[PDB]
Amino acid sequence: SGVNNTKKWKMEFDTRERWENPLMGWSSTADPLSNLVLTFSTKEDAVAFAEKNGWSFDVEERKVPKPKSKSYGANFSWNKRTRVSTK
Amino acid sequence: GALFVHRDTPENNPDTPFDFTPENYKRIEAIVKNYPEGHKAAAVLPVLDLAQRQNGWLPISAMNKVAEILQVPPMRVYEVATFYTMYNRKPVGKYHIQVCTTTPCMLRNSDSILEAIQKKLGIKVGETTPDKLFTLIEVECLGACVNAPMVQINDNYYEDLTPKDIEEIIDELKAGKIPKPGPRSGRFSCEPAGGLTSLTEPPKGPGFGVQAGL
Amino acid sequence: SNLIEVFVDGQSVMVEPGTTVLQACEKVGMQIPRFCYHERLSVAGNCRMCLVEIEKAPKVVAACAMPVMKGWNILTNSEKSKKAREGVMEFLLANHPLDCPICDQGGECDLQDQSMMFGSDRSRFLEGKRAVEDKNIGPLVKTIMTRCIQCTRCIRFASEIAGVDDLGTTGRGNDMQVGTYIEKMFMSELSGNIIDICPVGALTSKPYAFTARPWETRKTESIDVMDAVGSNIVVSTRTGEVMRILPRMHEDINEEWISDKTR
Amino acid sequence: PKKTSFGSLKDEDRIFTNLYGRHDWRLKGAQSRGDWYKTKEILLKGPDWILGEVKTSGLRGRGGAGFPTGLKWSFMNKPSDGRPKYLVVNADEGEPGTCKDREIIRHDPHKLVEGCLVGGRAMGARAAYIYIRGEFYNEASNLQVAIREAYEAGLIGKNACGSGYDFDVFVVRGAGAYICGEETALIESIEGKQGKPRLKPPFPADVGVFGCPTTVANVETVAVSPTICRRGGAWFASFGRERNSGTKLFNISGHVNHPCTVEEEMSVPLKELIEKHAGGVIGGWDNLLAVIPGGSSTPLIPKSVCETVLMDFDALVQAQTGLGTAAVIVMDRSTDIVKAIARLIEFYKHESCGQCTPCREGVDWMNKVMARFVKGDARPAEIDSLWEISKQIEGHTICALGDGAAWPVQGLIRHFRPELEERMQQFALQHQ
Amino acid sequence: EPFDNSTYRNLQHHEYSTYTFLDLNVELSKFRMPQPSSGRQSPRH
Ligand SMILES: Cc1cc2nc3c(=O)[nH]c(=O)nc-3n(C[C@H](O)[C@H](O)[C@H](O)COP(=O)(O)O)c2cc1C
Ligand code: SF4
Ligand code: SF4
Ligand code: SF4
Ligand code: FES
Ligand code: FES
Ligand SMILES: [K+]
Repeated sequence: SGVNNTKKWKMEFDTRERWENPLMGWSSTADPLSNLVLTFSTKEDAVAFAEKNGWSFDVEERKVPKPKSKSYGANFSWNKRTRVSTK
Repeated sequence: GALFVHRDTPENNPDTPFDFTPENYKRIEAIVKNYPEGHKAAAVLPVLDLAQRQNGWLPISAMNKVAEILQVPPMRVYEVATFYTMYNRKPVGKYHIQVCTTTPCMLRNSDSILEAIQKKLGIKVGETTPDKLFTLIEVECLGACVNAPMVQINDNYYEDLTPKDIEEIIDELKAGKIPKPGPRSGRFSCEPAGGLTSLTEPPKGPGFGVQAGL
Repeated sequence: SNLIEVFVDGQSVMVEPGTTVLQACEKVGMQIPRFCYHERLSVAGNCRMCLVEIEKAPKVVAACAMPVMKGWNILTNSEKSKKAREGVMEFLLANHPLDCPICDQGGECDLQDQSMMFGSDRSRFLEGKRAVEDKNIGPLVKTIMTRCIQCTRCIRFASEIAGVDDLGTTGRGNDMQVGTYIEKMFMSELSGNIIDICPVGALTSKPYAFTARPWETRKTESIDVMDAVGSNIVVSTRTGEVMRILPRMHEDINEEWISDKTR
Repeated sequence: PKKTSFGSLKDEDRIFTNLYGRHDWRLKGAQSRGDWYKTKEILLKGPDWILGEVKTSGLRGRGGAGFPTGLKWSFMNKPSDGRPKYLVVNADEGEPGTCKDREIIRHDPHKLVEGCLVGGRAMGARAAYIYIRGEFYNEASNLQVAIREAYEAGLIGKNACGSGYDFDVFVVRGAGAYICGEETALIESIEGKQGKPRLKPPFPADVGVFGCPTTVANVETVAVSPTICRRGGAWFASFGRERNSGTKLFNISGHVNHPCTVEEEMSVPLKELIEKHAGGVIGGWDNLLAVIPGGSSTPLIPKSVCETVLMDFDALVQAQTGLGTAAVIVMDRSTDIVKAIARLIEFYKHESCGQCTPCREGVDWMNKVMARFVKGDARPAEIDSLWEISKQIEGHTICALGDGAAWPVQGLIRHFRPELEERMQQFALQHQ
Repeated sequence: EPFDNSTYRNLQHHEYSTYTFLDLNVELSKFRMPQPSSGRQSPRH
């Protein structure tokens, strides 16, 4: 339920081939850049970071929580069906 | 019996043949009419009470049958049954002994009463007689704490009750005769034992202290 | 317009009338500790960890169900508010079994994270612990009721979200056994999401049981293709394979729920 | 004007003149006492009169709430919102020490139901939903016959007491609990639900049951309403001190020679009630070690503080306790105060509904640590530890049972502290 | 008629059958006003 992760921007890459080591069943990987993510407060700096080294670039807009119209008396109604069946 | 999960036993199973006698449908329809339509879940309490006064317990079959006759999901029936005290899901031995054990009663030594029906009847707390007459449980206050340690037998309680008073109460009880409920001593309902103090002069007439039109 | 004015530990903020204290806190960025309230799952008010003291209060208000009005300074970091959180959490944690090494919730458990942020650093318990008998409601989600803290988040989820009335809290006192009382099964098409709403390891996925731990699971963002709904989901990958699938936050498509087939 | 010598309640001063059921408890004796008279007039006078009469009456919360009922009955007195208004009488009486309403329900139910209808006019309700206790089966049938003789006579029902008023009164016999004693868990018991204290707001006033406005009152509080509205609220308010206006059916029990639920003049020192009306206590004033003042939730009071204090709401509050339901329980030196509240706190654990964690977890934790206290299996710092958690569950609970559990142990800690230390000293000494 | 001091007139509490509360319950339906309607007869409807 905590949200102290939905507040920054990251710099994740595309995953590449991950094969098992013949001896010990590792995850030998030839992608040097796979295990690297940056942290950006806002977004246009994150993109401003993106083009200055010229990486293939796309974004995703922040899925902001819509305001949930909460209530407690709705669970005890007279006509509306929001009467809770257990408490 | 201290088991809030239901074991599917061959006797108490959803296949157990529970139903209502012709009078009950008049009784349970009297339950539903007492409340406004739209919210008739209120009847889950007295309908389950009706089964208490017919089967002597609440088999899982009774709760399941209550579900559709109440137009409620079966679990809401279980929740009502499992919480409240004498909604017993387990067979009981004819007469249910509810000895009042809470502090005001034990202060006048409910343990003497508890020891009295313990040794005389010969079964431990929460158990039943070998041939199903008595079941003693150490209940708390039912609402008569002023009197001596209480015993609530089935539906009729016995107050102002002494350990010597308890053995004679169950003396006739095992013979089938029910004793008079209420305070067992000379106290009738709530007057002091050493003579009544209040309620001396006749009550005032019908209507007093008129405030003009009133 | 009609947005009533109110303070939050100092700074003031306008807010729609009828809004509860919790929903007024995050307007500035306050995630007040909660354990029985989900923003899209009714309002319970039983965990009492949302308890925050209002200004000039004689008693701590339950931020979940208290509608706020004019001039109520939310005393978030107040001593009493932290005192209320400290006491109420130790009560939750009191009967909690010592299963963190063996519980899959370890590493992503709200009970663990809360105790790190808003919690003590030792124990004052010197008694035994409650032992709730386990249940069985399907092969898709495990049931360990000793770890439960009776947040009742499941029974609301079944009642409204899943539309099925098969969860409840039988018993009394310390003996709040949340389950089905009778032997029953729970395979609603959204019954798989019952895992995520559970703040503890009481409900966990049998297929994912004892397979991975949260810190190693690299996360990726993808879509559901089991159904034409195209639900947004996050795929867990560790050491080069997939273990479990979680629904993503998308109010339009899936909210935070996915079908059992997808999970 | 101010009769500081409060006491010696007269029979007319007892609004329940048949609370003992000595004379005809049925409808045939009710109108003889003064019931069912002039009621037609007071209903036709309008709701403001009962509100006006109860203002000078000053009848406070007699169910342990300790709130002036004149305000609460007028709290929700608003024009019709479409949703019908209802009434509820808190006939639970599950406290270990509450018996007066049990006597009232068994012997004086007609003035109770009349109180519902005269009150129902005040709050504009159309039906009463008194929650009679399930264990009270015999007295349940007692007010159903009281229900019977009143409905066909026009006193209650359609044209309630002949005033163009459709107020009714329904009965819900319980199935056993104390949590349903509090109104917020009481309502769910009627509302086809297991007893769970509802969170306020929404309050019972604006929306009580099935989503409609409802009023919750203690049995006597509505029962005294027609009596105070007939003879005069100021006469009722004469009894007791400021905001202690009125009398109370004191529930004398415990180590007392003649326990009796006596409707006696209220705001009176306990020395008078134990001796004059209860015929002394077991062993006298010397014998008694402490007394439960007015209820199990109210912390017990020892002889050191209860040597002079008057049994009134205000003096009880400053006595670090409450008068509550006037459930006075006497207890002597022979009984141990720890074993006394041991059974009391065990009963609290046997009741808690488990909704909010402080009551669900703390009370059981209280039971385990206090069980050690009976023998003495705790170090001296545990009393402070027990005090700490007692403050932790105080007020933090959804309902008042959680603090209702804090007060008795809190009072025991502050009063018999050396007793705990020496009992623990004997524990380690005998088990060295 | 004269005021009594040692007479209990509540013998009915002793002589109440098992269904006595139900016996009065089934038959006070005559004095019943039309119960309020919720716009529907159940909150799952
Ligand atoms: C645990 C608990 C038990 C209660 N039991 C009762 C009861 O048995 N009878 C009662 O009248 N009030 C009881 N109350 C008080 C009610 O919550 C409520 O304050 C009361 O019915 C108000 O009555 P009044 O409106 O006449 O003042 C209880 C409260 C608590 C917290
Ligand atoms: S649910 Fe959380 S606190 Fe409980 S055992 Fe699992 S990780 Fe530990
Ligand atoms: S099992 Fe989980 S979701 Fe269900 S009540 Fe317990 S903690 Fe809440
Ligand atoms: S204090 Fe909390 S757990 Fe106890 S009865 Fe009240 S709501 Fe239930
Ligand atoms: S003390 Fe015996 S009934 Fe409460
Ligand atoms: S959020 Fe208020 S109690 Fe869980
Ligand atoms: K979980």
